[PDB]
Amino acid sequence: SPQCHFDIEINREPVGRIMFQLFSDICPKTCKNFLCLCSGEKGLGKTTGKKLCYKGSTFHRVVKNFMIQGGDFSEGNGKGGESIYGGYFKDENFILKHDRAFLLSMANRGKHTNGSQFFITTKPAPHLDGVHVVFGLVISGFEVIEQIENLKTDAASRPYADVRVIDCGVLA
Repeated sequence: SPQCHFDIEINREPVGRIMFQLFSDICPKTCKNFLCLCSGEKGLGKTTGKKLCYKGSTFHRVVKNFMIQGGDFSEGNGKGGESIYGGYFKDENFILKHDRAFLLSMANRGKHTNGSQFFITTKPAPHLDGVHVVFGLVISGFEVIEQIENLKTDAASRPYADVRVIDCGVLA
């Protein structure tokens, strides 16, 4: 099972590393996208012209007791990002359920609109089953997730503080 990490700073304070386990058996296309966004190895986005990489991206949507969301590397507000395939790719499958906290799952705007945005749940969310593709699990950095989850947000659930992926990468 491949692994990859984010190193997080909040307002430039280093707060720790989130380590992900990806389930590339069940969701190979989805995990390959997420992995390549961690290494940045695929270069410039085909529809966005921005680097296909999470490094320097933010968490732009936070809902306490629900989830934290990031990966919009082109707009930082939920409107952007795209996959390594060029624009969006199909919902690979909905085999894995949102049956626990700390799952990694694809953000979307309807069927088959997977790009680069992802979210991490902080509780079971079964109403999302068959809606968002689950492809991974956080296996370390729970305190980081907690910290991000408790940030003050505005009316659009956007954190006021800078929640920054300062580094990220694929593990051996």
